[PDB]
Amino acid sequence: EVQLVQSGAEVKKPGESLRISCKGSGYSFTSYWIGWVRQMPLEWMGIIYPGDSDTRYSPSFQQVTISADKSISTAYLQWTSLKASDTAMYYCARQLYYDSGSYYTAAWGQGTLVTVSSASTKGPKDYFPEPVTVSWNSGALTSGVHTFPAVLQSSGLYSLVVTPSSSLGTQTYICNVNHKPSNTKVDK
Amino acid sequence: MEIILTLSQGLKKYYGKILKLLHLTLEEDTEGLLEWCKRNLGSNCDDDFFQKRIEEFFITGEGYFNEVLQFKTLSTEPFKSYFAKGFLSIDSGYFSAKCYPRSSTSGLQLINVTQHPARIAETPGPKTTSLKTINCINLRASVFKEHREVEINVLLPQIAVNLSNCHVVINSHVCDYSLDTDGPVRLPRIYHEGTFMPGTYKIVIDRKNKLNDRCTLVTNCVIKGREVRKGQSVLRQYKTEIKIGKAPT
Amino acid sequence: IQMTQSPSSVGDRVTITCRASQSINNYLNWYLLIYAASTLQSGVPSRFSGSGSGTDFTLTIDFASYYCQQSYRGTFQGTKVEFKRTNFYPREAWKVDNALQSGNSQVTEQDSKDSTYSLSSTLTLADYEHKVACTHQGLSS
Ligand SMILES: *[C@@H]1O[C@H](CO)[C@@H](O[C@@H]2O[C@H](CO)[C@@H](O[C@@H]3O[C@H](CO)[C@@H](O)[C@H](O[C@H]4O[C@H](CO)[C@@H](O)[C@H](O)[C@@H]4O[C@H]4O[C@H](CO)[C@@H](O)[C@H](O)[C@@H]4O)[C@@H]3O)[C@H](O[C@H]3O[C@H](CO)[C@@H](O)[C@H](O)[C@@H]3O)[C@H]2NC(C)=O)[C@H](O)[C@H]1NC(C)=O
Ligand SMILES: *[C@@H]1O[C@H](CO)[C@@H](O[C@@H]2O[C@H](CO)[C@@H](O[C@@H]3O[C@H](CO)[C@@H](O)[C@H](O[C@H]4O[C@H](CO)[C@@H](O)[C@H](O)[C@@H]4O)[C@@H]3O)[C@H](O)[C@H]2NC(C)=O)[C@H](O)[C@H]1NC(C)=O
Repeated sequence: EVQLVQSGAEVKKPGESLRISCKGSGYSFTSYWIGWVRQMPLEWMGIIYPGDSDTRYSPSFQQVTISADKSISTAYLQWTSLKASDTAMYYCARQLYYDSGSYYTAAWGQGTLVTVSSASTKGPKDYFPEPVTVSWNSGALTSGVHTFPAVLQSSGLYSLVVTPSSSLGTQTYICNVNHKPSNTKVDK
Repeated sequence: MEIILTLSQGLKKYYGKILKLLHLTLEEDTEGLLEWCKRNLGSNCDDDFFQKRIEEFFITGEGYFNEVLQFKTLSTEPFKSYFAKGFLSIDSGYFSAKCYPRSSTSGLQLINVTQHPARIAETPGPKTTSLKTINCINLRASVFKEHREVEINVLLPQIAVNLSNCHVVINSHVCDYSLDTDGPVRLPRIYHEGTFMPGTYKIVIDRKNKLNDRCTLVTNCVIKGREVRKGQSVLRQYKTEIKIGKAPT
Repeated sequence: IQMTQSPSSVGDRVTITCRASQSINNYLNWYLLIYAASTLQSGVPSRFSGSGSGTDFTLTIDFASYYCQQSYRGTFQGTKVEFKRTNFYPREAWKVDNALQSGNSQVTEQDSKDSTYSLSSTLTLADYEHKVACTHQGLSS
């Protein structure tokens, strides 16, 4: 049936230009309006007609640029200069009498994560980019384990546990951390 | 501050503004149409916008169009219908008009009303001419006794024909519509390299309904006179009162 | 031009209301779940129902996030509806020797087993290396 596939996640630096895409299938890409919506870690961004179109950017929200090529059935959302405030998830959505029953229907893609940061790829606290995977005894301990979500610090680097002394104490410290972007495997 | 317009309301307001710029109506109802345009159309609705829409509908026309007077570039479900109909029903709710898009004869008929002549002062002519006799050059009169109908063909649109206590329907090659306001008949004017008015209109009156029993047309008649040398711009202007009442013999 | 800025368990079938700054007819499409402020989308369970008018709407009932949208300019608030039990529950929950620190510095989803949350706070600070400490409903003091 109808399917919307978005471009992959993009990690860029402030001042770098960027262009994300959304391709539609199972439908003509000419009659049902298609829009972009922001969700910072929902804020409606814009919409355009899928065929020959202008653009309906949200008021005040318009410095980005939304376009489309009907020759390939692909919509585009681009920044000329990214800011740290643009780090968010961006959803493309196809959507089918006045305002109601019309183009703002939200009749969705998987979402595109955009991270704007001057930091470079680094293994771990103080790792970049996401994600890291943490296990205990190579996956032997799960009961009572709570792995917290990463928090972006002021330095631009990400950072992010199991619980009695009567609970058969043997090891005096474990953690198996994997960071594939920088290919780090650390056992503590 | 809530001035939200529905689609029919917004369209009626757009048509009222179009009629006002066409000088067919002296008033308009348009409050909240800037935001209505920016929301349901995506473009600004300043005076220049309207001028260009009216231009491209009546001149520089491009094949198909929608109800909002937007065309599909040159070469070939909301406004994306672009169904070139034989007519467009410009109805603002206060005044309706059946407007015709461009063709091969509407493009030939577009005159540029940008100046005006000096006519003639006032030849000693009669003010009580009837309907059967006219002898005017600007006026032609047809009487269909089969329909109890009267067509008043005018050849000089610049010369006005004020109506009084009358209810007429004027059919043009740009837009047919009915007028009941007593005074000068109002014709559409597009600004495209100047103000452009239709070349001729026709005023039909149904003598059946007693609505135009007290109908009097005060107008100007044009007849040549004497010549000092050639009939070079021989004089031809005198005011006249034409009566439509069903007066026998 | 303002828009919808005024809005509004242990398996409790409940209801979420909403308001607006101006009249918006009967859209407030809730999320896809319900459009036309009452109509159900093909593929949505019938236990979700919509009602209301432009001034305020209601949605009466899978514990997840939800909210609505206007069909005019502005469109879409967010409410989170999952909470059970009494690491800790509910969701709502630094003293160095020199007052509260200049050096102010600085949670997981609901556990699928005991319906409890886990929170962590980190105080980032050299020259100190001062000398000397880090409230909930379940605590009397
Ligand atoms: C159907 O109804 C229309 C609309 O009322 C009517 O058109 C009007 O016809 C009258 C009668 O001929 C004509 O008369 C003048 O009305 C204006 C007010 O608009 C007023 O200014 C006039 O007074 C004189 O002065 C002006 C300025 O000079 C002259 O243009 C005008 O012709 C008058 O007569 C003489 O004035 C001086 C005297 O030295 C000279 O310039 C010259 O000798 C001139 O003959 C009359 O009351 C309206 O004419 C125009 O008036 C002004 C002038 O500033 C223009 O700006 C207007 O745009 C207008 O074109 C004329 N138009 C109107 C009122 O808009 C028809 O006559 C009616 N049909 C009939 C009766 O059959
Ligand atoms: C239409 O009638 C006219 C004869 O009057 C003639 O062509 C038209 O000429 C007028 C006057 O030049 C044109 O109107 C101009 O449009 C330009 C557009 O950029 C303006 O810049 C002009 O403004 C200047 O000219 C005024 C003239 O009165 C001056 O007062 C002043 O200097 C202004 O600065 C002016 O508005 C008009 O566009 C043309 N029309 C056409 C269709 O070409 C020709 O005889 C007739 N054309 C026909 C019948 O096709």
